[PDB]
Amino acid sequence: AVEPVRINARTTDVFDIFNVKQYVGANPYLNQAALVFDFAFTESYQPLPIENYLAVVGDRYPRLKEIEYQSYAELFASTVAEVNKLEMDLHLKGWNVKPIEEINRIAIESLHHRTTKEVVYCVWDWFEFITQGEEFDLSKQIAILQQLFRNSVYGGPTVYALLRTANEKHIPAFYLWDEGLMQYGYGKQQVRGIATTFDVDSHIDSDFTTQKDDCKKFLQELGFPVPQGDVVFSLAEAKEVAAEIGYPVAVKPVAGHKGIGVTADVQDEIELEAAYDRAVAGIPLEEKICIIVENSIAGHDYRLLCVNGRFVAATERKPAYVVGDGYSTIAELIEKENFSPNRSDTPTSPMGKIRTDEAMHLYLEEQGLDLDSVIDRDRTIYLRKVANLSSGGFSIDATNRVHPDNIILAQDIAQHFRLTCLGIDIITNDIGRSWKETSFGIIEINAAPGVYMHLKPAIGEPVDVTARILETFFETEKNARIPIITFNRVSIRQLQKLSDRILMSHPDWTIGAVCREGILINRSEKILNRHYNTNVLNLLRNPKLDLLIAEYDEDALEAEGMFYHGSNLVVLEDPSEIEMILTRDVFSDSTVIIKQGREITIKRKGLLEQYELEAEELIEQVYLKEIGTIS
Amino acid sequence: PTVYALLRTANEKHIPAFYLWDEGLMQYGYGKQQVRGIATTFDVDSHIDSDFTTQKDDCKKFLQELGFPVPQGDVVFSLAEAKEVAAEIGYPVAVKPVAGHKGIGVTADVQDEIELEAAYDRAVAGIPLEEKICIIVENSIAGHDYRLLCVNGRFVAATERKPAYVVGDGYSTIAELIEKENFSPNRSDTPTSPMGKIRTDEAMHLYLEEQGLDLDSVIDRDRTIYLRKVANLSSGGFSIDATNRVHPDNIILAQDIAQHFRLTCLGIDIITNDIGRSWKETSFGIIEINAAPGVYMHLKPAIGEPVDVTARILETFFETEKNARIPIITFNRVSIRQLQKLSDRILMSHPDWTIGAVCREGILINRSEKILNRHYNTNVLNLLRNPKLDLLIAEYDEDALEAEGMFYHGSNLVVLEDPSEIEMILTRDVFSDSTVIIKQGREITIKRKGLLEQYELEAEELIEQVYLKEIGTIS
Amino acid sequence: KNARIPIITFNRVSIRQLQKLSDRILMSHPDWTIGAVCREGILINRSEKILNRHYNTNVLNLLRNPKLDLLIAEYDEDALEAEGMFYHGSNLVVLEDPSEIEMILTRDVFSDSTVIIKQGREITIKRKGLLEQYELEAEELIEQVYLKEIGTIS
Repeated sequence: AVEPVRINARTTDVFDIFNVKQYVGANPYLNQAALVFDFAFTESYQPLPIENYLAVVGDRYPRLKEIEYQSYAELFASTVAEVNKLEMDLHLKGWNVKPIEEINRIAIESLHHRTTKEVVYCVWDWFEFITQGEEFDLSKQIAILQQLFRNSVYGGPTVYALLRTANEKHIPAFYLWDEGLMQYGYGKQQVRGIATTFDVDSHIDSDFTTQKDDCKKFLQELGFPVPQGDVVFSLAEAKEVAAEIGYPVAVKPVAGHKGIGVTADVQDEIELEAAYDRAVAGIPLEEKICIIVENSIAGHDYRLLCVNGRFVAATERKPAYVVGDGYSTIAELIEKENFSPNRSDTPTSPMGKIRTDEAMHLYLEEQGLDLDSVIDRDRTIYLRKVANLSSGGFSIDATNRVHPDNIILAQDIAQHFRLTCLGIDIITNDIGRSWKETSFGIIEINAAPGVYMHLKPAIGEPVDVTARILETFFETEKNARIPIITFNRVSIRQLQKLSDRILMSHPDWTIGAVCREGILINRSEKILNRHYNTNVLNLLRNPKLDLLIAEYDEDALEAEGMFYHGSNLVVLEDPSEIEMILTRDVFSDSTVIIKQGREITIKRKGLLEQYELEAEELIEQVYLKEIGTIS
Repeated sequence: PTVYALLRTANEKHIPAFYLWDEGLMQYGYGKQQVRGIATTFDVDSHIDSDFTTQKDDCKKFLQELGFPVPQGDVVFSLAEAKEVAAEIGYPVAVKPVAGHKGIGVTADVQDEIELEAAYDRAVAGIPLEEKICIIVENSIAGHDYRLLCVNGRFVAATERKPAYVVGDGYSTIAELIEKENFSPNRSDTPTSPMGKIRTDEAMHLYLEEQGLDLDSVIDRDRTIYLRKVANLSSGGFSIDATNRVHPDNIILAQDIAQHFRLTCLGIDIITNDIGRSWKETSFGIIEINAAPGVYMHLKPAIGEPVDVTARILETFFETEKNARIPIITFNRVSIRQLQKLSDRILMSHPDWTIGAVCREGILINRSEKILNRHYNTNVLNLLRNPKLDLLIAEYDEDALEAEGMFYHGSNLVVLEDPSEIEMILTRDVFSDSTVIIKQGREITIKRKGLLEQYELEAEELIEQVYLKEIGTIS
Repeated sequence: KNARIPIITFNRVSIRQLQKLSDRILMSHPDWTIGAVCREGILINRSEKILNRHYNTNVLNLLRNPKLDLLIAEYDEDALEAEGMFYHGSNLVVLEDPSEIEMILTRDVFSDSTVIIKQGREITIKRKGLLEQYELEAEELIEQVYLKEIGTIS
């Protein structure tokens, strides 16, 4: 209950709206899901003319055919349609106005209904504030609306990217509650999943991926370059096989604290003895030479993505750094660099703020970089080791500079699990050289990788990964849908005879039929639900359906609208003005049959035919012959 | 209990099977025909479906949307509103009392609102009203717990669960009756015994508290005494075969339920009074669904006939023995260059194949070189784990044979060059359509399809000219 | 499978329906030879032959023919109780209003056989281990139920 409505409850309000309703799927007014409401002309405070309303357009540019404005309804619909983009370049376009009796009905396309209703309310308020007060602030409300969409089930980077790609490829998708997933198809050609996880991913491989230790051992037993470690344990001159772990063994010397070594790249055993004897002075015998072995310390961290066994996209992660003279280090420099044109909170911004925390300070005190230091030079300082993308760490594209050997290694690693998307992190000195002659390491592999960083990198060019993911399952338009038949009025017996006639040709198909008094699978009877659209949803969820037959009358059409979109074959007898709306949602190779009294009209894609019906003849005989060409 | 049954079935059907360390799994098959698993879980099962199966109170809504009999109820504090809701909750309901209970009326009520009037009148009157007025109009649930198993979407086997029971004589307490029952030969502890022992815990303490004398007095052979509300097959309870007494309607219902998930085996728990009647005319209810059920109770029932479910599980994947093998070639002394030449020669007819070759000098996977492990007989495992292999080429000399032995079983083409006494054993394990080539000095002996041939090579010739014409058989 | 031919089993059938079934089958395999036997006569393709007095001898005579491609036979209660069946296994079983004795015809089947049972106006079909049940309407004969099921034979 919105008691504020016009929050400043100024009595001179000149416009009124009411009767808001949500229409999923197709509807009598539009061709997609929408929100519908009614205009009005509240009296005694006559609205100033259109000219000044159109004049204040400094924010957005609705233009070009803007001369077509005939009343306030078209203006209002256009401005709500423009604000519906939410300053995000959404694929939501569409609007309709219908003047009936003395009122105009407005239909606005929507994806999340709550945000569209909020948009309508806000734009109505802005419109009201145009005549009397002459000022209104809308950026704050726009930001709140953007956050509202962000916190929705349809809101999300990967989710919305996949939805946009599916819309661009004209692939059905819809949300399934109870389960809580998204479904990309109809009948047997269906795919379900959440984010980057899908239903074709094994339960065993995903569990194994998180084992870490056993995964490392399994990877090392196949000869892959992994951080081997072999503990820290020393046996005086152990060396030999213990040192003969790999090429450029390069035992790195940590022990107690900081140092040296990293020069056993020369495999000379005498060099190893010299480093063991001369440099064991650095850390005294207080530590039993707890010395780590290769450590593959290259200081450059990369992430690689594999889809369907192939390698796509690569990215290098860099933490935040600072530059400048010795003013002080904490606060002043980060604060002024926070005030940067590129470091905004808008989703169009490449990256967020520095957002210092306590683990950052722990790293600072670990090295002793101080808090308010004096670094008066152009000396750059890195404030964090692990590049956290949510705390100022950024990413750079590295896709076009990878040596083929690393690609081969990544593909070989990928082709060992039954997952669809795999993400491998590596540490390398130069990605342009082979891993055989360069220090290399493999730290982690992940089964649920976030592909956001590959879509809009801070520096570089975008790459389309979502296209590859959808190509993995579907390859064209035809491998997403199933034959659908639409009726206006039908009974159970006619449905049974039609199903039998269809089954006479293909005897192994599964056919679903839905009408007003029963639901049929092949020839058996099931239970019907009170909500009419849930039956269609359940029939479309079936993983074995081959053909759908649906009866849609005027009541259901006006109440909530259709659920599907195609209607390959349409049969109509005695249609109302609303019931004709089924004739516009057809494909090129469709077939529409119309009966009007004693007149029969065939609207086959080839030619238009008309004929005069006989006595005691039935439309059964009319379609029972055209059913011969469905697939 | 299940792993060994699967192993025995695989041995019966001549299917290779071996254990994978570093992974904790068992693998059946060799190349692209492999299947990995543990107990009744396999690599083709889905992740989100298996996670959804364990989220209770959400599967109930999913199974209630599509019209299925599930237990649901309501809470009321008034009179007419209850009667209203009960109609939409389904009419064959039971009213029951809140906490007063008295001896619970339950008030089975069949088809009438007037029966509802009488039922709630007795409920509010007889049961004390001091407690809350939460008159919970619920469904009617019977006893006789059953468990159904579905494999590949088809109904296979069913089993009734029955808890342990005791009877009285006239001069003995319950404990001595328990001891007498335990003395019975049937309830022994051999691994191979139908029924187990009877134990003690708090559960039967609460059960005795509900009704009955608590470890005192005598029953006097009037009736039997139960110990638990749940069978608990690990101790006391047992199972009865009920596969042949199931109505077709329940079978169709089970198939409809099972067709919606991407799992190989599914288990359904059901409560009903009669399993031989349709669920549309009795008290039926679905309780739980399990994704990784145990199938031992269907193989060794207490009384009844066994059902072979492991045969169905295995036949789901492999139709016959040849559907789980790949071509294998065995040498006893070879070099890398010859392996490369053989691979390139083979690749001309099948350009989209993947071939794996291993010897004492290095590994080769389709014109490439990889790292050779130090432990022989491990590279063979790594090559047989690859899910894309189409052909294997391996070498086994005398040292390898005397160290651990061969890893696979059977060969399609055997090539020997000046063999010793030990290496000749490589000719023992062959099929009936295999080809064998032996060279000694300049003498060549060939066995092909059971037919023998012998001739003599002259100088300046190599064995590579002999087996390059026999490569067309494995194609 | 290299030593067997397809077999179809009825429990009650007339000589007019066998000709229609053979005609329908021969449309897809014009060069086949089909042998059918019942209590009224014996047919090879569409021609009539002589019937023996001992019923089980006709099946032996048909299985001895070195050109047969498919067999159709019926076994009622008296035949089953007299001497029993002659072959082992079936690929398609049709039962119309069966009795207690005749139900044993469903015991000897393979893993991909088809079973059809009609009782009153109720039809039960088992196909590849999957069950299905529905109801016929008024003027209807079983001939239109099993005439769509002959695709597994091929």
